[PDB]
Amino acid sequence: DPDELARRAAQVIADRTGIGEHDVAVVLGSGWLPAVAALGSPTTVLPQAELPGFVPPTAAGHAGELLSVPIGAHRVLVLAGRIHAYEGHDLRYVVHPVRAARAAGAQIMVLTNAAGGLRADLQVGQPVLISDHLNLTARSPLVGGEFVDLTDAYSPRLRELARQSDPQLAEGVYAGLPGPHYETPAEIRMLQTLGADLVGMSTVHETIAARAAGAEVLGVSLVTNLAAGITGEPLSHAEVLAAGAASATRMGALLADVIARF
Amino acid sequence: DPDELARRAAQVIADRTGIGEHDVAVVLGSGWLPAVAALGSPTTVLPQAELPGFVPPTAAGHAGELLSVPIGAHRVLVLAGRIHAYEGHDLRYVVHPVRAARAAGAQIMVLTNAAGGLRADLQVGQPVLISDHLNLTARSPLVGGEFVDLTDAYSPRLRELARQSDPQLAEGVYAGLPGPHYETPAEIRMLQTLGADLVGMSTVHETIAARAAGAEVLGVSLVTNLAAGITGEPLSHAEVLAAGAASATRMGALLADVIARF
Amino acid sequence: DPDELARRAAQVIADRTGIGEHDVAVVLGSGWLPAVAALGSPTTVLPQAELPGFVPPTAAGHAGELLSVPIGAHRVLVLAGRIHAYEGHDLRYVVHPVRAARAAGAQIMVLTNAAGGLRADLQVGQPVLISDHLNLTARSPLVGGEFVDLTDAYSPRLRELARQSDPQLAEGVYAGLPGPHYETPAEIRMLQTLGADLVGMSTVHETIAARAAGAEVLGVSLVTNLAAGITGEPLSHAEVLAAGAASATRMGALLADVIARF
Ligand SMILES: COc1ccc(/C=C/P(=O)(O)O)c(Sc2c[nH]c3c(=O)[nH]cnc23)c1
Ligand SMILES: COc1ccc(/C=C/P(=O)(O)O)c(Sc2c[nH]c3c(=O)[nH]cnc23)c1
Ligand SMILES: COc1ccc(/C=C/P(=O)(O)O)c(Sc2c[nH]c3c(=O)[nH]cnc23)c1
Ligand SMILES: [Cl-]
Ligand SMILES: [Cl-]
Ligand SMILES: [Cl-]
Ligand SMILES: [Cl-]
Ligand SMILES: [Cl-]
Ligand SMILES: [Cl-]
Ligand SMILES: [Cl-]
Ligand SMILES: [Cl-]
Ligand SMILES: [Cl-]
Ligand code: NA
Ligand code: NA
Ligand code: NA
Repeated sequence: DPDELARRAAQVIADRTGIGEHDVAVVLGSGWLPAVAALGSPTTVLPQAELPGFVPPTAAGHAGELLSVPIGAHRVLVLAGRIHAYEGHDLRYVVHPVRAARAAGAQIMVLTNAAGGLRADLQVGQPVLISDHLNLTARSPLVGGEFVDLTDAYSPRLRELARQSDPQLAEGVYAGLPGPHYETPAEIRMLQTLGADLVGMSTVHETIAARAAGAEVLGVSLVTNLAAGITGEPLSHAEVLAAGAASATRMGALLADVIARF
Repeated sequence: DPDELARRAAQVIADRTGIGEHDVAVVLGSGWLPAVAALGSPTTVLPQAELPGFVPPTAAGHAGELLSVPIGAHRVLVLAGRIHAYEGHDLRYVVHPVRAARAAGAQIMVLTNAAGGLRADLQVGQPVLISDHLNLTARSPLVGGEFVDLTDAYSPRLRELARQSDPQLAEGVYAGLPGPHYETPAEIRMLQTLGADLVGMSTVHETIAARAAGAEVLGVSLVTNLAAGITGEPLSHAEVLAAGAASATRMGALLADVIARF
Repeated sequence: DPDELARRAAQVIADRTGIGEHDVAVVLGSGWLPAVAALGSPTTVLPQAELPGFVPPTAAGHAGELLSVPIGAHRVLVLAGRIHAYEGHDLRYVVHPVRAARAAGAQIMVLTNAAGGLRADLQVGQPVLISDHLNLTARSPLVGGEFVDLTDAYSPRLRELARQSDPQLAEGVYAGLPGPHYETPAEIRMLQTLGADLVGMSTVHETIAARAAGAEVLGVSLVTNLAAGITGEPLSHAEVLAAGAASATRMGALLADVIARF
């Protein structure tokens, strides 16, 4: 049962961190892992593979960490690494971290991602708040009769707090695709038609599960490249990592500054 | 084999109803179940869970009924409850009722659904004939080399009969999504671009399977809400049920009136 | 492991053909199988079902052949028949032939398909070069962290060579859908919005796997019908086969002429 696995994981988290409730959770994936060093100093570091329900039996050798980090007056669970849908496992693994974090007390989920920029104004290394999303995966993490409204899924209140940290922050619509291939130029022209400003390979199911669980969500993209066809140059995964490493200090300091306002 | 399970189910239906052929079938899901009481008086009521192939081993406790109802001069199989794709089981469960109904003699399938209204003209409680659909599930119920043309999938002849019952009936294009989450406002703007007038979580596979089996299809949506982003208010599943209960008499009397014209 | 199965298949191919490296591969599916007789004279003909990894245990009775054909100065592996995604098996079966062909030495993949024409200029029996694609399947054949850029997926260099064979060849964007049902007219209007010129049921995963493996790709569609809603007439699978048989000589001679330029 997903709820039961989430409660079991939250109990292990409380026991191993010695902290009974974490009120905020942050998910870092590719593009954002370097930012951990500027975000804060963990008081507990746990391998995801040691926690119930996090890592598929299939491969345990590539999973990241769960961190307990004090940020302002909060106790923050930081997921340092995602198991992406493109690994080919059930979505329960994608959204179990959100569900476990909620069961541990998290009222707010900060979901970070890397993205390709579709919109005219965007630059490599630019953070962009997610105002809404397009789920283009043809999937949902909700199974059976679990209904959730996604109006204001990306909390307006939390985007306002982020704009206090940086009043020039852009905001835009994120298209979540399966991956792991990059899009063709024709696909990017299609996404422009569909109203996407950003394109990536994560996040949409985490947002849905978070809202279904009653948590508020803040989404932040790092633009790692302009999308296929815009510059004419080929894309490469090296760009994602390079942008993450280059932006690390700024991005960690931004997240810490915003979370302290919660 | 799906054909074999459909023939076995049709034989149980004939045996238990005492009726050798049902010439019409109706599928009622959320939004439409209250209409049964105005549609007619069943002569046989069977739990779906007692019929071969209807209900996944996984959960038998939420499935509805199969009714045998005389409507005009017809003998009508009424599926009172669907197993939706969002329950997470193979599509064979979604379309097995259509295939079983065909094997029982059904020449016409009336597929009802609840929908969110995308178009400017629509109101809560309004019935809308389905003129065409957009299958946005990335799935098909047809497996292997079973080809079907979907031109005039929603029989023009049957829509004309429905307009005899009510000459002011609107018609529009239904977008079938996986569900079970509601759409974001950005998703609804996308669906408007794609040409959808109605959005829901059923029907498209039933229509495909019906056409592949050689049955004519009439589709009828009940608008239960305007789609996300139109009013600015959040959506809720309570709206679907409330609209169904409020419209019950009108909707049952409409279906009976149209089916009598077949 | 897909790589291991591809290497095992390539070793069987080398052993049974007596040819240590095939430098070009061609995939023929519905619409194109008749063209084999004009393409060349195979030196070895193997059932796909005898080769590691080609055919699912589920059904071995419908799979085609693998041919070794000398075309110009090349040694060409010709896949005479595809196992389509709509058969319902893992994508590894879809893309295993490309991966096996690469492991056998193939530097260039020629991927043929049948398609419905969405664009104003197109005629039944017309070959059209694929300039780009839209993958509308919500799937990828790449599993885990295998990243590939799809800029110039359909090699500009190879399309130029094809235009030497026939300077009037049209080019357009191919939309790959799951199938096996045809599209509704509303779906076709949607695909026009999304920028598709051609619509079919194959190819996109083969292209992705080919690019990930480091092969160049040439894509060629045969227009077998105008898409749903354009003429108003219903579509039928008979049209695909009839167009394939009628175009056989021209299409085989075209492929041979282009491959000799590689
Ligand atoms: C190319 O390989 C990857 C692998 C993983 C991710 C997401 C990781 P996350 O931080 O969400 O956990 C991305 S995201 C990404 C940046 N630019 C593009 C692009 O142009 N198209 C589509 N997607 C992306 C790209
Ligand atoms: C919100 O929960 C549900 C659950 C089930 C159904 C379908 C049942 P059926 O009668 O087809 O068997 C719907 S349908 C529906 C009404 N308004 C919307 C909307 O705005 N978006 C998308 N879909 C719907 C909604
Ligand atoms: C109708 O049945 C089939 C079965 C198989 C294929 C593809 C075989 P391939 O050569 O790629 O291996 C097609 S392709 C096709 C032609 N016209 C249409 C159309 O109008 N819509 C969508 N698709 C097609 C159609
Ligand atoms: Cl990650
Ligand atoms: Cl990273
Ligand atoms: Cl760039
Ligand atoms: Cl129902
Ligand atoms: Cl109801
Ligand atoms: Cl409303
Ligand atoms: Cl084939
Ligand atoms: Cl053929
Ligand atoms: Cl035609
Ligand atoms: Na995740
Ligand atoms: Na059903
Ligand atoms: Na294939």
